[PDB]
Amino acid sequence: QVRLVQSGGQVKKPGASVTVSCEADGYDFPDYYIHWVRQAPGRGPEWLGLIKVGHGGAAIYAPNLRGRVSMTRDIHTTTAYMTLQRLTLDDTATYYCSRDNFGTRPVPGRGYYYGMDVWGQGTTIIVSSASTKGPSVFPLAPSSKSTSGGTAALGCLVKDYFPEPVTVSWNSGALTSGVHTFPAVLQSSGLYSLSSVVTVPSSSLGTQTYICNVNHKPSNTKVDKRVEPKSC
Amino acid sequence: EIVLTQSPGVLSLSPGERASLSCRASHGLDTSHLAWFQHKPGQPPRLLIYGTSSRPPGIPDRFRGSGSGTDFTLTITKLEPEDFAVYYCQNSGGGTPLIFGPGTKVNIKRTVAAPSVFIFPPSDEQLKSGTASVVCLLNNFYPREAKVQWKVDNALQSGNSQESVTEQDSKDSTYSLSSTLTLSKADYEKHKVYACEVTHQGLSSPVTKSFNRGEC
Repeated sequence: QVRLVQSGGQVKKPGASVTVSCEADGYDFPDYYIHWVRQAPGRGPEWLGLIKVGHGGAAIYAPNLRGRVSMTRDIHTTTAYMTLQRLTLDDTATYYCSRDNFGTRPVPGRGYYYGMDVWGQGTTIIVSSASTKGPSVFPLAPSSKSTSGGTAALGCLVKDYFPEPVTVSWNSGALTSGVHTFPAVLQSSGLYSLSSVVTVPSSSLGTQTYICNVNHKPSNTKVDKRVEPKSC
Repeated sequence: EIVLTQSPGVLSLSPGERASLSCRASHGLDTSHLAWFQHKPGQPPRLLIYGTSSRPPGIPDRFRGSGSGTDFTLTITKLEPEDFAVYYCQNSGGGTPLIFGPGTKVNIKRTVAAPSVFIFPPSDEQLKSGTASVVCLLNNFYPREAKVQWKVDNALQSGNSQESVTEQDSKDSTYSLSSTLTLSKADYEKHKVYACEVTHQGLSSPVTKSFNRGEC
């Protein structure tokens, strides 16, 4: 039960500060340094800094966030922390802590090795001015412009909600074959949007009802939207 | 500042095949200071190799690390289904900042498949909102690389579309992609032809799907 347990995800306003905790369980806390790493949408992992746990507790920071980040540990509660101030939209990311010998102690059989071997579960920080809002669910109706011979495509546009996530199913879970629910995109407005589509036989459009079931827990919004062929 | 490069950018292989992943450094590294990580989307990174060639406890021995100086290799002797993931090398010490390489993604190989393309006009319901969304769907294609261009009355659109792509499908190893064009209702009503032009290597030439506003 060697583990690192992080605090829960948070939505923060631009300019605000946030503190993420990293509690160590199942090992001798002072024997390992702690790193902070983040990964933002569409980018690779970024090292942010480390805390010299067991060697005085000073922090070393990466240059990108230097001047507005603080990292500390508490030996008594075997917990490490990262505080990021003056938050910007670009700080939206998942933040991880990790433990590491970092060449400090003579681990028997391994030596003064370097390797981030245990990781926290991640903490998602969303930096946004947006208010919580449920989606507007629009039909993506099947038509001739969405028919491939014997196959038709239809869907739901799940637009203008905040924050993530929504969940989507079709026909209360009875329809799964051919369903693609896309990752959300962040619109220039600051609200998220996604589509969910399904391909079905064209011949089924007159006989089978298609309903997308959308749930947005953050805003207590539930939607069951019937998608029907274009009125001709 | 150390710079790490990783090749190939992507590998496309079948379960059971050998994978060889390259990591090169801009200056020589001590073998003690090169590590490898596995990452899957939304999950914490996982240490595979530290000190160039050592496995932490629990890592299967199909993962082998080798190399020295500026040239390092991660070998997977026989790919298991769980091994399709992104792999990062890392300069792991002893100075800072610690640098991750750009990553190599190992994807499931399959035959080239052209996308089925579908276009969706905005709903009348949405137009009541003052905004029109036009959606272009590229369905069940391989490989992932695809190009979408939007034209409105043959004017190429710029800055007003967004794309999303699924992960590789568990059953048929394909991808799907959506592109969404956002317009004011006023701009949508001022124009007639809405076209999504798709380029993909499974197509002999680009495919255009279009509709005319107002037609059934």
